[PDB]
Amino acid sequence: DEWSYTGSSFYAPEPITSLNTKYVAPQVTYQNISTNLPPPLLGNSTGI
Amino acid sequence: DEWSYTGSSFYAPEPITSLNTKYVAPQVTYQNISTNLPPPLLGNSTGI
Repeated sequence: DEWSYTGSSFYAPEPITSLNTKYVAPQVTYQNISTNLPPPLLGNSTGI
Repeated sequence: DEWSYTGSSFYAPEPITSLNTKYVAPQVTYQNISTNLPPPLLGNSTGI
């Protein structure tokens, strides 16, 4: 259940990053991911 | 003097957040808020 990103006009899966995603409000149709958490969804909890 | 956000085509006040706002250069016609500081304008000053 890994998730990748592809362009709308050509099939070529790529890693999900902040350059191809945008933050949005939650919806009932969205997938709730538990593991492997692509970098944009990584909640930063690395303090001193 | 609370400020809310509404969609351009239907009146329904909502809280101000980073999802419905965008950062811009200051203008002379902007309101200078002192209290209640919606979350986008909250200057983070929480170190250890």
